[PDB]
Amino acid sequence: GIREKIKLVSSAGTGHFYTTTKNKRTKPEKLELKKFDPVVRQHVIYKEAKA
Amino acid sequence: PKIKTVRGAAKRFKKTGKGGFKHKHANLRHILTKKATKRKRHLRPKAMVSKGDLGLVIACLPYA
Amino acid sequence: TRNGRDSEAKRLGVKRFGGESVLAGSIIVRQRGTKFHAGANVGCGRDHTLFAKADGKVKFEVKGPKNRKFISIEAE
Amino acid sequence: GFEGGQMPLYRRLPKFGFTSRKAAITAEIRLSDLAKVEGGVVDLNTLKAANIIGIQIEFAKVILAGEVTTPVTVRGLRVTKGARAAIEAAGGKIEE
RNA sequence: UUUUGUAUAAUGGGUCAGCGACUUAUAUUCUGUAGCAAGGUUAACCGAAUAGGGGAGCCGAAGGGAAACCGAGUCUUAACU
RNA sequence: AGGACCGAACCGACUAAUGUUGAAAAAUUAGCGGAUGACUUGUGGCUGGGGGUGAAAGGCCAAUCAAACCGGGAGAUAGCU
RNA sequence: UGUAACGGGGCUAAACCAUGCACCGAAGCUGCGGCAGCGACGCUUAUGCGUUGUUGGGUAGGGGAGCGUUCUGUAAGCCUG
RNA sequence: GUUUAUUAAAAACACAGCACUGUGCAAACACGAAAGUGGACGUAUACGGUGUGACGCCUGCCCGGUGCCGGAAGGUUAAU
RNA sequence: AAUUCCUUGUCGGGUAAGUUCCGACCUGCACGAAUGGCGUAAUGAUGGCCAGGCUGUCUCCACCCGAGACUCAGUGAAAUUGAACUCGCUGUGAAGAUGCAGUGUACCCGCGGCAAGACGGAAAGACCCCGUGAACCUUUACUAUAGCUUGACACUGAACA
RNA sequence: CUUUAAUGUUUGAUGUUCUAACGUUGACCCGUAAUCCGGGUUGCGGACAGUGUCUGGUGGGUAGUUUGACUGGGGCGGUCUCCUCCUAAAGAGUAACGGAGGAGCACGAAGGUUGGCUAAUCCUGGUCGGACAUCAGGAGGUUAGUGCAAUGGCAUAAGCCAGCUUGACUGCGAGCGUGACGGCGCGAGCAGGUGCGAAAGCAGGUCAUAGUGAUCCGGUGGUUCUGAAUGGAAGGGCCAUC
Ligand SMILES: [Mg+2]
Ligand SMILES: [Mg+2]
Ligand SMILES: [Mg+2]
Ligand SMILES: [Mg+2]
Ligand SMILES: [Mg+2]
Ligand SMILES: [Mg+2]
Ligand SMILES: [Mg+2]
Ligand SMILES: [Mg+2]
Ligand SMILES: [Mg+2]
Ligand SMILES: [Mg+2]
Ligand SMILES: [Mg+2]
Ligand SMILES: [Mg+2]
Ligand SMILES: [Mg+2]
Ligand SMILES: [Mg+2]
Ligand SMILES: [Mg+2]
Ligand SMILES: [Mg+2]
Ligand SMILES: [Mg+2]
Ligand SMILES: [Mg+2]
Ligand SMILES: [Mg+2]
Ligand SMILES: [Mg+2]
Ligand SMILES: [Mg+2]
Ligand SMILES: [Mg+2]
Ligand SMILES: [Mg+2]
Ligand SMILES: [Mg+2]
Ligand SMILES: [Mg+2]
Ligand SMILES: [Mg+2]
Ligand SMILES: [Mg+2]
Ligand SMILES: [Mg+2]
Ligand SMILES: [Mg+2]
Ligand SMILES: [Mg+2]
Ligand SMILES: [Mg+2]
Ligand SMILES: [Mg+2]
Ligand SMILES: [Mg+2]
Ligand SMILES: [Mg+2]
Ligand SMILES: [Mg+2]
Ligand SMILES: [Mg+2]
Ligand SMILES: [Mg+2]
Ligand SMILES: [Mg+2]
Ligand SMILES: [Mg+2]
Ligand SMILES: [Mg+2]
Repeated sequence: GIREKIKLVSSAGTGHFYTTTKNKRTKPEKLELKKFDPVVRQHVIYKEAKA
Repeated sequence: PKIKTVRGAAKRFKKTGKGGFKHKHANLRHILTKKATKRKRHLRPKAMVSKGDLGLVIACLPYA
Repeated sequence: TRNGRDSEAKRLGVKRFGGESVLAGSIIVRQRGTKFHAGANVGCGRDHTLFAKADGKVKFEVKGPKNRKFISIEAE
Repeated sequence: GFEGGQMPLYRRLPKFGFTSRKAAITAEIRLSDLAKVEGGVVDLNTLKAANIIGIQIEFAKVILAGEVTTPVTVRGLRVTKGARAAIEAAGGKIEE
């Protein structure tokens, strides 16, 4: 409900992604969060993208 | 004539060693972002058909 | 405007009573708030379910200055 | 399968899998089968003649089933760790 | 007969005689029973024809896995307490 | 002269009674309208079933027409009795 | 519609309270005899029989055991002018 | 005049009369996979459709919606 | 008002008395101009109203004449029907009883008559509901389609600008 | 080459003509003592019209079907999923077109952790200031507060700040709860990697309970799977996801 689904993508080469939502209006910039990439088995920066 | 297999059943159940049937869990097809990772984790593995349902499945897979 | 609605009963309540012997993990109470609080060898989950952290016998007690209800588990 | 109108179990739940065309031309051989071939040499050909595997079979694995009481030779067949020991305990030879 | 319930003023039958309704085929499972038994059994056909021949097949003695595959283990998982 | 008047034959069918297991699956009796006209009647022909024909009522199409009749699909289907 | 607001007759208790002891009263209990199911045990086990507890209202329905009809074999047998 | 043969004969249908409107003839329109045919051996003072219903006095306002007639510039637009 | 709900509107006429009829009013619940308005002589087995005559339509029925009905002879059906030794009352009761209870009454059988009951006969209710029944019918419901219409190619060529 | 004309040239567009396809329901001859048909001639039209295949529109003209259930008959009205309280008879559960209400979201902080804090309301005093703003004292004691409905909770705060952060982790999971099933839920603990803290320790979202949609078909990314002679590829499976 106005809250859009986005995917956070692994900054390593893997194509691993977490999925979440965003109020794309009030918080229009790209969400960037450290999370665990299970393919390299290490925590890596993840950066917002479209779904 | 030969009984005809209910084919969508046969595309959803497989018979196991002691005579049961294995099947894939419901609820892991789409609308995923909202579902807890735990719930989806526990739906990945296959499961056994419950007792109440064996009559139905067996009726549908006479050649299993 | 107009009535006619209700929700499913959540089947809450005490699941193992005083003395019942349980293996760890067994839910002892389903509750909304902490009517019973978790005591020794008892855990409290996110919906305030109290559960066993050890094999033993369920033990209800009342402790402390607020006379709160506590559940613990005695080794048997 | 009809359940009164409710979305039935064979629809309720999702489909899975694919069928391997290779599994169907791939067969398993028991140790109890090794003596049943006229000649003490086990190939696909040996086994087909003794009517132990089907004609259209292209691959086979000897499994640890039954026992083996005769030195036997196997060839072009996969052998499980156990089966290899049982054949060899009885003097057999496993050649590719 | 149907029914919560029918002396019911609820249904059917004026009476007799004869006819009148869970069958059959092929599959499939379970029980009983008979054979044989880690085996069991043949189909079409052949035929000296209910014999005998015929073992193409089918079921079973091995499972796990979506599959490759592995195998008394396999899958899961980088790995499993 | 008149889809003119009165009135039999002819054609029709407004009332009433009778009849209603009838004399009759639509009539009888007394009365009633038209009666040279968009009249009436004989023989024979044509129009065929989602089709005909209809001064139109869903009327008529061989005593049952909001889709004729016979045979067929045919043991339609019947969670009803 | 007719006594019709004890079922009736009738009753001053044959009504009401209270006490008491009698008796009637059922397919309930007991008695005599009998059958079956299920047990057990036995005189003695070829599974029957024998003793002996106990059970035996029943719809939908499940289970068991049977009678009897027509037809094949037994049967060129057996009964039958 | 007509009508529901057989529960409705009327205020229903028809009707002359009126209007709208289509039709230039190989007409429109109808029956027909077609050929063929009615229309008509007719030709806009004719033919079809539709609504009104002798006659007398009359028939006002609305084109926004629906329908039809007309339009060619743009926008949108099929096979290709 | 073939239209007016309220409504027997109101007023006037007729009548001894008129929810209708005639005439008016306008407050048209909800007339209105060819899905025609208003009128109209004549016409009509057409609707409403009124009056002369008329009479058994009625007060209120009498008598008579014929055909039946009844008796005798001949022929000789029908619907229906579980079986009947087939009464009344009050009550009971699948809730409206010849059949149960209690009571009252009643000697056996016909014949002519009536229709209160047998929830009398007759047709597996037409109203009402249900069925994931049926059929026609309507439409700016859905999907298709004849038709009508649009254009691309094909049958379909040449020449000059 | 810079430009520019015109002849001469390819295919379109647009015309204007022609005739030889096609039309002729004009006239004529013949088959023929024939208002058919055919062939001939002739005029009239002419690449049009018309027909075939393809295609847009139109199409109740025709056709096949759909058009819900609950319901103190039906219709109208209302209602259909989910959460909370009551009815509910002190475990669970429990009906009604019973009685009240509320959801179909929100938050990258309003999540994690460490450190810290404690409301509401009244009296008295106080510039503008008021019945009520901000300041102070006292009383009070959670009557506050919780992103929101109700109930249950909450000071050890779950209520209010701040710093550092991404555990709103990936793989699993003893053992439980609740369900006809599909499913839903709670869960210590294990592995890997992580945040906060000196540390013991906490963290697998939010005080909990609503905030939702099975299957199929199909999109996107990944992939030691599969790859119809063979190597590839397409399609398929597998993980994620829409
Ligand atoms: Mg998926
Ligand atoms: Mg449904
Ligand atoms: Mg073989
Ligand atoms: Mg009843
Ligand atoms: Mg019953
Ligand atoms: Mg009866
Ligand atoms: Mg009867
Ligand atoms: Mg005349
Ligand atoms: Mg007459
Ligand atoms: Mg006359
Ligand atoms: Mg005739
Ligand atoms: Mg058929
Ligand atoms: Mg039938
Ligand atoms: Mg008395
Ligand atoms: Mg006494
Ligand atoms: Mg006795
Ligand atoms: Mg007894
Ligand atoms: Mg008639
Ligand atoms: Mg009549
Ligand atoms: Mg008219
Ligand atoms: Mg006008
Ligand atoms: Mg236009
Ligand atoms: Mg008047
Ligand atoms: Mg007349
Ligand atoms: Mg006589
Ligand atoms: Mg009776
Ligand atoms: Mg009757
Ligand atoms: Mg009926
Ligand atoms: Mg009926
Ligand atoms: Mg063209
Ligand atoms: Mg239709
Ligand atoms: Mg309903
Ligand atoms: Mg409770
Ligand atoms: Mg209780
Ligand atoms: Mg703290
Ligand atoms: Mg103050
Ligand atoms: Mg540290
Ligand atoms: Mg919070
Ligand atoms: Mg290929
Ligand atoms: Mg290949």
